[PDB]
Amino acid sequence: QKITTFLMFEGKAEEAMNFYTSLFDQSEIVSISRYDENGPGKEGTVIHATFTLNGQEFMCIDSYVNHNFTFTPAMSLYVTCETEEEIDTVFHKLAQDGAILMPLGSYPFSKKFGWLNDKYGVSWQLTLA
Amino acid sequence: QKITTFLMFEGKAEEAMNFYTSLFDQSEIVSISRYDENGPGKEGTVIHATFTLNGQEFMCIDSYVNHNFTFTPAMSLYVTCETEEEIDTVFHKLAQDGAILMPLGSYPFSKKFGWLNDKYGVSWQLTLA
Repeated sequence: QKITTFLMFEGKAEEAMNFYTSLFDQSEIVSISRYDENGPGKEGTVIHATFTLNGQEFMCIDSYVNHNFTFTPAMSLYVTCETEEEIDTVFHKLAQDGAILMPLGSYPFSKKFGWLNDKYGVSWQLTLA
Repeated sequence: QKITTFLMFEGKAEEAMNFYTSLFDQSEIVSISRYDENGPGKEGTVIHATFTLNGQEFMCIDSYVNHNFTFTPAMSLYVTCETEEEIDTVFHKLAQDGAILMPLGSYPFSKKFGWLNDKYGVSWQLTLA
């Protein structure tokens, strides 16, 4: 994999990864290293982790620096789902304590599409193929 | 491809795509549709486009709405390069009218690594494998 999408959290990487890998088939945590007692990040937070979503590798970290930005909808994860059941289930899960940008439903451009930010602020688009 | 990384620009999608697909082997524009005279986006801007970077599909659009956000470093594109020549060349190209976050060089964690935002604001990390 030459280009890997890389998510920078500020304390929630591990929780987020555990959540994401539960949503899709063939998704697992590959590797994870966590800060010990002497930092520079807070103890137990992610130094670096690699995980797959449906076989595709993603990376994340917990930043040891607080930044003045976070995730925006300008770079989003576009998910193509095989079935109505899958899109309904994944959307509802990702929507929990999230923010809806376009509610899941029918649009001129799509039989079934939605757009949200999840509870971590990560932007997801979901469509039925 | 179940999960596709999706970039939302405000007028520069096509230029950006042409730029990105020039930087890596086996990268091309797959499909592109552009707004005609009656919008809702400005004429000639991208309705939707799909392109590959080293075989991996990416999507982009030119948003027909101006947003109060853009790209941030919270979601970045992590590139693993095979050779010093490749990393030197791609970094220098992406740095043009960009912003350096970590200059390209040696670090405790890597023989050769850098982190920047390109001229469009898209955040890229580059490392030598």
